[PDB]
Amino acid sequence: QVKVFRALYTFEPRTPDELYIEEGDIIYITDMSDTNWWKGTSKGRTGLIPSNYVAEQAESIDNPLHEAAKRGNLSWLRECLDNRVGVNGLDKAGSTALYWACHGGHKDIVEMLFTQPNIELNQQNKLGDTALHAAAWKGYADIVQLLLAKGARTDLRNIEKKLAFDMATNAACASLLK
Repeated sequence: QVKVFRALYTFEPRTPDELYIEEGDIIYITDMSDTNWWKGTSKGRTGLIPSNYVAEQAESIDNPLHEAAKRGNLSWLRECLDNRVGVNGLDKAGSTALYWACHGGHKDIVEMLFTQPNIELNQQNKLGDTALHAAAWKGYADIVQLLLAKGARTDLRNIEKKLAFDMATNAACASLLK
């Protein structure tokens, strides 16, 4: 199970065996059992990283796919997927990355997520909202359209007893859902 970090400060390597990590770079580590050196991947390169650097000069990222999706960062989303972050992972509120992509109107992300094996469309979060609820609320009819074509259910109600249809903020979304 991959563990994901953001560099807080630049790491400049002392051996060719070490990665040159810059501030803000994302680090993927799978094996953290060894004492002093861990194997990680950053910027498409794999190498050894001092465990001390990761502890002192990086911050862990609990939901990297969700963050990428939420801010519409397609390059980072693809990187997450490449490093085996699960497409259907749930954050603490029971939301998927797809939910956040739709909440932000990030069609680029939705399309990329739809390339993934067995994408779950119908996850209801803590509040009972699906990605389709968020898309309807967001008001981009073309993203509603994409979700519908991919198989999104329209018969699921949130804690407020609302269907995705009930969330629609414009007639374009309303028409697609009616």
